[PDB]
Amino acid sequence: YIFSIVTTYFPGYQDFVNKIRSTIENSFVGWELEEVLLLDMSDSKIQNQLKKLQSPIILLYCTKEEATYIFEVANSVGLTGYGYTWIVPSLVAG
Amino acid sequence: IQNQLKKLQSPIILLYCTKEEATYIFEVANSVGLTGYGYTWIVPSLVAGDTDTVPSEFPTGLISVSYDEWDYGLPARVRDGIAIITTAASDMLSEHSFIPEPKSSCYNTHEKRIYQSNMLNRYLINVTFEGRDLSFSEDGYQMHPKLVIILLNKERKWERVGKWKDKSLQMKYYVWPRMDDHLSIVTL
Amino acid sequence: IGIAVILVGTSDEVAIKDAHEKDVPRVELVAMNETDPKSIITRICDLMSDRKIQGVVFADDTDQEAIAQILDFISAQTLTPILGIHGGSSMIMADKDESSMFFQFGPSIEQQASVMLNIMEEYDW
Amino acid sequence: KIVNIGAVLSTRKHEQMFREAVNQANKRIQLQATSVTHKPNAIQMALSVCEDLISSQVYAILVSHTPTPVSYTAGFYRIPVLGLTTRMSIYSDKSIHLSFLRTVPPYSHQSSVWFEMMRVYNWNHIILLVSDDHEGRAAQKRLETLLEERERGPKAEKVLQFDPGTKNVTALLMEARELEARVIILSASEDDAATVYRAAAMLDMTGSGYVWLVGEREISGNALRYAPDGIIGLQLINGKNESAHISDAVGVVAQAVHELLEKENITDPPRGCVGNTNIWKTGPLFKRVLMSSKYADGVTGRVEFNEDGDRKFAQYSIMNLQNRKLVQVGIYNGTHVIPNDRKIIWPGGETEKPRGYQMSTRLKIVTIHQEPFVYVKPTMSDGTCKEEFTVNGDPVKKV
Amino acid sequence: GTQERVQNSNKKEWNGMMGELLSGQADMIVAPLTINNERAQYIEFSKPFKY
Ligand SMILES: *[C@@H]1O[C@H](CO)[C@@H](O)[C@H](O)[C@H]1NC(C)=O
Ligand SMILES: *[C@@H]1O[C@H](CO)[C@@H](O)[C@H](O)[C@H]1NC(C)=O
Ligand SMILES: *[C@@H]1O[C@H](CO)[C@@H](O)[C@H](O)[C@H]1NC(C)=O
Repeated sequence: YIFSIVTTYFPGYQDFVNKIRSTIENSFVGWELEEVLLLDMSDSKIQNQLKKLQSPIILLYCTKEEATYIFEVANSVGLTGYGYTWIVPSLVAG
Repeated sequence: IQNQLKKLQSPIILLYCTKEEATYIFEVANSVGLTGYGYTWIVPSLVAGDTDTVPSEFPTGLISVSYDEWDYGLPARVRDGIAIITTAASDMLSEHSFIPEPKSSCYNTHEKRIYQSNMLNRYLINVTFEGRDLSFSEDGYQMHPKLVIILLNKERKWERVGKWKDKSLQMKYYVWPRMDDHLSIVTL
Repeated sequence: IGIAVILVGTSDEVAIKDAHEKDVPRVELVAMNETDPKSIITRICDLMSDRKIQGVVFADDTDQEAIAQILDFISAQTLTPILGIHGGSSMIMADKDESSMFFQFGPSIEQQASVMLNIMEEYDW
Repeated sequence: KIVNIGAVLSTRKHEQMFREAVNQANKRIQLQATSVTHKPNAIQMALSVCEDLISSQVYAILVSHTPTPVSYTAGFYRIPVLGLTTRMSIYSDKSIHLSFLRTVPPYSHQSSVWFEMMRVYNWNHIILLVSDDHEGRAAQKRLETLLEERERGPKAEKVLQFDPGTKNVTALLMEARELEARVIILSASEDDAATVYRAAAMLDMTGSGYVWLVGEREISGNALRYAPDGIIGLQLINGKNESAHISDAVGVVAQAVHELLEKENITDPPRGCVGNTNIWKTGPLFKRVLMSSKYADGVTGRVEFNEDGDRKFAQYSIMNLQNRKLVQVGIYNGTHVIPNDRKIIWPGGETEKPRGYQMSTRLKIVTIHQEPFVYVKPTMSDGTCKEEFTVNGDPVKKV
Repeated sequence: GTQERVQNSNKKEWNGMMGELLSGQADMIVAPLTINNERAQYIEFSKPFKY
């Protein structure tokens, strides 16, 4: 029970955050939404704030190309397999 | 391994390296969670001549320590030097009535007063003058070096901040700018 | 009872006029500006034999830190104390020959570390 | 396309052989070479050598056998050097200007074999011995960094820095005997080693039970004059046979000029002690390439350099004393263990290696004077203390 | 009417008096109402007037 949300200006945008926020405001589970960010590709400075995310679990919603780009920028800056874990919806690839 | 540099979750960091490597490492670092907020750095004197401009990637803070250009009042320093030589000569003539001579040149092997050199070397280290203590160990260390502190302003230059003398520190401001979370709470 | 002072390639704006009152210490001030190894050598062996005194003391502006090395190798010929000031073999000599004779007017690394720790204390980190 | 090389040796025929070798290598872009002889009193050396910079870009000079720090007068100009007797100090350091490549392991590196030596016999309790001054410090630092705890491994029990030249060391030897280990390591000057061996006449009561792995000077004659028998020591494959060293050097300099063929940027230092302010014969690049696989695949240096060189390859040769003279017994090619073939004669117990230590059984115990736990009483006249009895006729024990 | 459960639809009700306050029924509550940091999330309290 700790996570964050990272998105980038793709349609079907605010539905995502809204559904989660609605779900965390209930159920008496004690969920803790540390931070929500926003990147706009067309940079690392805000992704520098991506290092502010000290959370074990991360969420992400974007397209495959932007995913590659962001993963490139991230793995350089304290984003790895140790001390992390990621989740992404189905739209990654076949 | 510089990724492990991100493992350092500490407020204060120390660093010892050459200027080129410093630029390189600062480049690699500022990209990866190394900035002015939530950090502070300290580096020994070997960064550069302070009047020389600092490189670009050379970030804010960067407290260091060295002599100062003001310490380099040339006439005062050469005066102190000739004084230390003269007072050591006087001391090695006070504890003993033997005098160092003029010597011979790069002519051949001639070490007549070689034993006296060690004897001269002996008194050249605890000898003082003018009230101040200008002493040495056997490795070229002014046993009490007039040091100062410097940090850089927005990008401008190095400010004469703190003065050091025999475990004595003259300090200013009690406060450091963050490029809010600092709150001044009054009490009673 | 002598001393000699050198200013190599450095803005030779100085006159003592106040040594005889330091209570004979007698100077012979020279100012080259060639920053030449060979010139340093030929002068030092010249100036010693000519200026029949011991304990030269000089300074410089550039920072090709080999000057310390060349000067110490000069000091290899014993009974010849030398003493740098502004550059005066500017930066530092990390170690030293045993039979040699030299000083630097420079802070050793450990002293700098002790200052670093005094700061770390006095500002409570 | 002409480049020049210089040399400061002691015999003219050596320089002539060098010239023949460099012409043979250039046959294998002009590569003319010069040379000069060493100096009697070493001070005119700098004046003599910077006139050997009289050719446009005199690159690395080659010198034979403490020497005059030509590197100093060359470091001012960023010029490499040769590697002939690069051991008598710690030249291999960026304190002396980054103007020196060794190509020959300096005595410090020797210690490393010792460590590997331990893997042969699993010794894990060693005493160190160091002459307090400027080279044993290097030996120490190397042995320390060679002690990795990457996990019950070996551990150096106690090190005893002794002042150089001081005849009396017997106090340190009484300190040694009180220790528990049985393996000594001595690394100092040959005169000091002789002083120890003589003073080991009373210390030879380590001898038949003990063993040591002395360094490389202490098998020279001034130590043979007082050497005991069990003196397992080391040797390098090549002494002062400069000619083969000249060959290796010329191979390195030939592949070097081949690297120089590129014209990204070329510039020469001035011809002679003209008084130029700064020098840049693209020193940084020259060194950055010389440290990268010179591979003068000739006699010896068949593998690349470290920050010091060393060929990353040990031609190390063990040497045991057969009670009167040395014997080459086995060798090591780096970590390559080439074991011996003859019988390793140890001190008197000549066939078994007393591999380990004599676990002591005496114990000096200290206590304090607490009332209901211990008790302190004065003795009787006879020194002992009177026998008592508990209320139940049990004999009370006292010490 | 503190935080109860539901028939498993949303599980955030604030029934009773808090219901009348939050859902626009009323605009003030004068009653012996305690101070509880759960209640301090959605409400605004006056100073204490009885310990
Ligand atoms: C010092 O520099 C200038 C020339 O650049 C001039 O004053 C003088 O020639 C130089 N000194 C000597 C000893 O030549
Ligand atoms: C060393 O000192 C001891 C006493 O301190 C003395 O008995 C001995 O003769 C001295 N010399 C040697 C070589 O041990
Ligand atoms: C030096 O080595 C070469 C080849 O390794 C050999 O031909 C020559 O005889 C050796 N000379 C000496 C003096 O060892």
